[PDB]
Formats: sequence, C-alpha cells, structure tokens
Amino acid sequence: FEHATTVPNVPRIPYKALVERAGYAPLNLEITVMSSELIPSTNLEYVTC
Amino acid sequence: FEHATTVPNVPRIPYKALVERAGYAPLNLEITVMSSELIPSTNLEYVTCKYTTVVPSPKVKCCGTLECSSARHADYNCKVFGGVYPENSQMSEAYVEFSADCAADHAQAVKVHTAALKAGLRIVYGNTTSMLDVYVNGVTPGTSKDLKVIAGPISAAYTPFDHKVIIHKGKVYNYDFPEYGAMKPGAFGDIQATSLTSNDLIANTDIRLLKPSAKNVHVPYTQAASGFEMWKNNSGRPLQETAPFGCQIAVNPLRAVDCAYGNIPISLDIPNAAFVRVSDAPLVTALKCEVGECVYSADFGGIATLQYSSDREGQCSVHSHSSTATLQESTVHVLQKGGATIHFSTASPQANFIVSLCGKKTTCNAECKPPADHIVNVPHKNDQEFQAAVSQTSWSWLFALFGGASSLLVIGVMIFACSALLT
Repeated sequence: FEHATTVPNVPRIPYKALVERAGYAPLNLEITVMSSELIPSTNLEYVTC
Repeated sequence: FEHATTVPNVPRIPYKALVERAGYAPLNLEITVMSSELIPSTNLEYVTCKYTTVVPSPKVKCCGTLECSSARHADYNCKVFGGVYPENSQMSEAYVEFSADCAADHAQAVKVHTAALKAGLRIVYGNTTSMLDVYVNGVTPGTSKDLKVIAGPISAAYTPFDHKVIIHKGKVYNYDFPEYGAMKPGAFGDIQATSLTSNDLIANTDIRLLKPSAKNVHVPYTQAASGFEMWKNNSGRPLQETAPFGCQIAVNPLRAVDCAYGNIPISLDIPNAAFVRVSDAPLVTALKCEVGECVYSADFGGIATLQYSSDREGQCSVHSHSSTATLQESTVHVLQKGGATIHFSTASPQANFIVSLCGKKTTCNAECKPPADHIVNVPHKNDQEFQAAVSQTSWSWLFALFGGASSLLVIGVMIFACSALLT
C-alpha cells in the first residue's frame, strides 16, 4: 500500500503517522531518522609540507 | 408459490431476494448465474485443404491420333497436342484432388444462425443448496429436487459470431468464404467437398497445360497457387482475441462461453416444504442501524451494525429492498442483545436503503467514499441509477439554484396580478 508523508530532518526525534486502507483498521507508523551523513564530491589539487 | 426477480448477466454473481406470503416468514433466495455458454445452430457446407495436382503418365501414338474424353475428377485439363517428339501424338491430362493429409489440417466453412442460451444457476434458499441449469426462455422449467425455474428472455440479444465463419484447427475467424460452387482461384475455398470422405470434389485452379517441346517425354503445366496457403499467411487474429464481451470460444460443438452483457429475468416456484412460519421467525424490534465505512463499488465495501432487541434466538432472513445496494450472507442468528454486522455493497455515493431483518423494516442512511484502487479483477455487482448517482449536497445546490431562478419569476407574475388588481 502506497503512502507518503514528510519526516522532519532532526535526528532521533520520532514521527507519528496513521496508515489506513479503506476496508481496514488504521495502524501506527513511527518513523525515525537515526543517522544522516552527507558526502561531498572531492578531488585533491596538491599536498603541502 | 412462484416469485420473479432479475439478475444481471455477470457470471457467478449471487442475487439475494425475498419471497414472502401470509403466515410465513419472508424467506431468503440466492440465485447465482454460473458458467453460461450460448450455442448457435450450424451447418458446414465444405471443407478446404491444399491440393496435389495428379499428373499421370501420358498417352502417345506415332501413326494414328487420339481423341480425349471427360471423366469424374476435380478441375480438369486434357489436351491432344500434335506432332511432337520427331505425325506423332500426345495426350496431356491432369487434375487435382485433396492433399496427402486432410484429417489433420483442414478448414471448415460454416454458416451461423441464431443461438440458444444455456445457464448454470446455483440456487440456495433456507438450507437447500441446489445445482441446476436452465435454457433461458420463458417456457422451459429448471427442475431441481423439488423446484421449478423459468429464466425469462434476455433484455438485449447479442452474438459474438457472425453470419459466416471458418473453423481451423482450434480457432474461429470471421471471414466471408465464397459459396458452395462459386469458387474463385487463388483465394480461400478452391477445393470443395461436403465432408472429408465424400465424393464430388469441386475445383478452380487456373491450370493450363502446355505443349511439350524437349528431347524426353514430359507433360508441362502452369497453375495458380494454393489459395488456402495464401490465407494462412494473412489470417488475422481469431475470435478468442477480438470478441466483444470477453467470451471465450470452444469448438467441440462451437459454443461461446462466459459472456457478460445484459440481465436475465428469473422466476422460481418455491417448494411448499421450505416455508418457515412467523412463529418460528424471530421477530426483532428496536432496530438501530449504525453505518461504518461504506466505501462503494468494489465488492463488499460497506460495514453496518445493528443494535437491536429480539424475541428469540435463531437465523433470520436479512434483506435490502432498494436496488441501490444489496447485502450479503442473508441470515443472522440473533441474541437478546446483539450487534451483528452486514456488508453493504452500493455503487452510488448515498447509502440510503431499507433493511428488513425479518421483514421488519428500518433505514440505513450515510454518505459514501470513492475508493482508491483503480482496477479490480472481480466484476461488479450493481448498476448505476440516475437520481441515485448524484450526491445529496449537489442536490441541495441544484435545488437551491433552481429555486433562486424560479421564485423571482413567481414574484414577477404576482406583481402582474397585484398591479392589475390595485390599479
């Protein structure tokens, strides 16, 4: 079943939601973002001593 | 006792219905239209194949000449070519016949007239579950162990077939074959015979004998191609893949199976032994309808509960009367205080219907929600009704706007009357 929400990007703060299909009881949805590294794209020009 | 309803002609869809009379409970009746083919009346004219042109060894004199007569075969030529192989003579004679094997590969050109209407109905009432079938017309009785059923004729006729038809190995094509005896060469139907083993073959092939001119004996000819082979190149796609109502086609007797079109009126003489009385019928008062989801049009997308207060404990006969919705399972074993559930199945945004729990009526009223699932394997179970597929708030807007467009005209003509009376 397809469902779309918006997590806020603050680590280890849980987000609550309901998913329901018409013909079913609703159910819980706790989504957390527990780590977020972001990696830039790098290259090296020179090396100094 | 006999009762009539109608069932939409969609396969294996049960119909819940009440049949009631005095002194008895309104009793349940479930009628499902099972796998229901239709069979048209056929008559083959001819059977076609490839050909092998029999060209036998020739007849040659040297001093005298020859004169050639007719015989009984297919497309002839016979000819009497003159001074050849140096006043010598020759008799070049050639005909066709069926191929080496037409028990396997042979078409059948068939004309198709009107069609019968067999059915498959499963009928459950009370505790009686019966398997039967009925020729759909208003006269033939459909007889289970004690009952009789007549299925009234269809509201609108239909045929997947056409007037003329070709049966190959297994497939069925709509194509206009030439008539028996009117054969055109290089097209379908060059050889013709009334069975696989009957005589009186019939053939045009544009066979043309030619004058031999060589050192050794040969009989030369030229000929149009096998017009059955120039249909197998260019036959389109059969009726299993182009038919208008999803009907498959089987040919041992050429039947068309599992259509979905129209609706069948139906009538059932209920046997007298299956009539539960109003004493045994658990009468229930204080009916309270509590409507849950009602997400419409799919299969059973509506939940309703009933808070009630009974007289007895036993299996009722639950029913909805308005054709905007039908319920399911049709029997509820009641208790002194119960909350049993139904399954509404409407195809309109207005759950606006009347539940008779054991004949005692009450109303379910709620709005409905469109589903979020575009495409479902399972067919529909209701129809659409104008003055029922328009939502109630839209009725309020239309009525208010029409009243706002009419009442001031009423005020104007009353101003005419008032101005005429006062002066």
